[PDB]
Amino acid sequence: LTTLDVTKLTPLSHEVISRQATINIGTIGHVAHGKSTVVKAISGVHTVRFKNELERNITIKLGYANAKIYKLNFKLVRHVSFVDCPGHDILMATMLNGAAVMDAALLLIAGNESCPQPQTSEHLAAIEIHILILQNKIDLVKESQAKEQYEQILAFVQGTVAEGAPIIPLKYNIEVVCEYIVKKIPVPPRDFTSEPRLIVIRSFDVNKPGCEVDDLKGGVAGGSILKGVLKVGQEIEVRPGIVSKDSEGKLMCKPIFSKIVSLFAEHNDLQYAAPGGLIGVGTKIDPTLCRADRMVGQVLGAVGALPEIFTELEISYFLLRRLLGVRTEGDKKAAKVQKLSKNEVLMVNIGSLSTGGRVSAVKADLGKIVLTNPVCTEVGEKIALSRRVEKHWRLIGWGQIRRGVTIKPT
Amino acid sequence: LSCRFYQHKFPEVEDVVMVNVRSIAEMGAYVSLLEYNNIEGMILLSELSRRRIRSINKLIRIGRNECVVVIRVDKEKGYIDLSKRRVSPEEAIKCEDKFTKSKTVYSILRHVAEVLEYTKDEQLESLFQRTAWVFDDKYKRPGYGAYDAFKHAVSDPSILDSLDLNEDEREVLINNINRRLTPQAVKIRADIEVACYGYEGIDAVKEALRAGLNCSTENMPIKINLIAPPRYVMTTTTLERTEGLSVLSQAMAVIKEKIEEKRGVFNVQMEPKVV
Repeated sequence: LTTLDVTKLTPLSHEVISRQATINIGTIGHVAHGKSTVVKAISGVHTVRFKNELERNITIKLGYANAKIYKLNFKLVRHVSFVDCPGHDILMATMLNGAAVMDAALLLIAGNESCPQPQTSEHLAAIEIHILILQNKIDLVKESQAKEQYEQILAFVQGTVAEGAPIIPLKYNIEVVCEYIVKKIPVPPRDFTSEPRLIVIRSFDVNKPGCEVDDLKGGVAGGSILKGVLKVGQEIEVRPGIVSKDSEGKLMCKPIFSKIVSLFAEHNDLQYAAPGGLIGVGTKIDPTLCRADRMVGQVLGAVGALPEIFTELEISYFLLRRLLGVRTEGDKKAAKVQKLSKNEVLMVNIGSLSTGGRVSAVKADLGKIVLTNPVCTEVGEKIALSRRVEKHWRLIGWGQIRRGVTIKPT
Repeated sequence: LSCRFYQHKFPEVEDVVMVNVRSIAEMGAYVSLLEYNNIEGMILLSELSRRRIRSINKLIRIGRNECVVVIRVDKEKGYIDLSKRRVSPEEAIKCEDKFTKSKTVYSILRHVAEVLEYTKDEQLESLFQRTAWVFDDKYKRPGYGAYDAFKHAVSDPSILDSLDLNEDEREVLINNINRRLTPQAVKIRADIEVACYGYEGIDAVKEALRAGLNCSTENMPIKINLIAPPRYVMTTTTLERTEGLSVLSQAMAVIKEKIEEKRGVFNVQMEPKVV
């Protein structure tokens, strides 16, 4: 059983006290829903099944996969989480907006061909930044395997300018790769002493239909802790809160304060919480206020974090000319990032929080975009800008937050 | 098989009585007195209505029951004459209630006779003379007395046991009365969305729900279920729907007061209603 407690002063990244989730690792590759088999064989099939509802944005939500690497009746050396979502553009936008995203990179590249998909994956990995490639072409000819290894070595030599120094080759090879990763997994610096800060990526309410008179447990939001350490029983605050425009004028965004009743991981998480995982905080919030995925796009703070609610923000427009790492064979203006036209709707993804906005005005220096919903992230965070080419939102450029119009409702 | 509901044979004058029309003649309309073992009766054409009426068929409607007063009785010749002009709507209402209660009593007695398999009509007449008409004579109020006694027997079986018919016959009568004079079934449902998007949201919601449910007395347990996230259904399966509606209204008022006190949200999705 777990050996957790409620006694800790300076948390350690490699401490065995928690043994639940230490570092969030990403798995980026062109597997195209083929990395699921590798992830399952690494950790488990359905180890995380505690709350499911009608999926809201399956293709625009990152999914974690905890994995406790145990070796030596054995001992767990480390317990990390694997993150892999469909669409490398969203992951790259999330990564290039600060830090604490895919601390360890695993590339489950195919060892059969060297098509443009591996090149795009390598370009995305380079733009996001330690990476570890892998050859998934099992059950093939030994000479063909050697030829594919030589081709992958050539590609790695080409990519060594940015990141091209990996080494890899029915789960024996998978176990060897896991052991090598555990050996080479650098410890990342995470601040456990700062004020609590989390981003909610999935809101839930486990109260099934026809509940009891008083047995009404509600307010179990889910997300990832950005900075600090969260303890059960603390008074958490929702930075976004309830935003209502019924005042026949400027919208009023009143935050919500609730005592953190419990904190649960895929397993039974301790009272204290460690950053780098998709943990859920259940508080004294009304289930109506947080319906199925209703409270998404919110920031949970302890003492009212510095992130202030904003309505319109001025960004420093800076986009890429062509498509980063992507170039169609026809190239019939498809892989050509057009100029930032006015009245164009696009999302800015700060960390894991993605908000929508239209470019009301911009002249070569700073676009004043009025956000879709009020947001509270930071005052100078590097905000990315992504636009949908065709049914797939992709990064268009970067910018910096300078000023804007803020609101503070009580 | 069938007999007169009351021991009395010829109804007195100025007594509103149920009839069933059968045919039309020149002198008037032929009827059967349904509750007096279907004795023949007459309604004079000159008494059908206060207005000027030329055709008897304008209001006869052979095969349709009616409420007619009795204007003249002649026991010697077996002639009874009835009327429709004299009867008031209130008199018709009370006579209809009398007829319904007498029909219920006769259904109970006929079921008892069928259970006893009394193929003799004399046995059934004696059953009427002994079982039900005893309370009619005791109460000195025909019609209502039998139904009131049967209701009391369904409540307290002392009245049924006091009859001197038999032992097995008494058990059959008690079973028939229970199956017939005890049709209690009610379930009052209501919907209200009680939720407080404040500091102690779930806590305040649970406290308000408990306070509201505390008003549910015995034999009326108000059970609250979470049909939806923000809405809750309160169900009270109890008899006396007239009092049940008041109880549900009081509980709703208490819940609304509790929700408003803690600065929350309370909406009345639907008023209490039967299921």
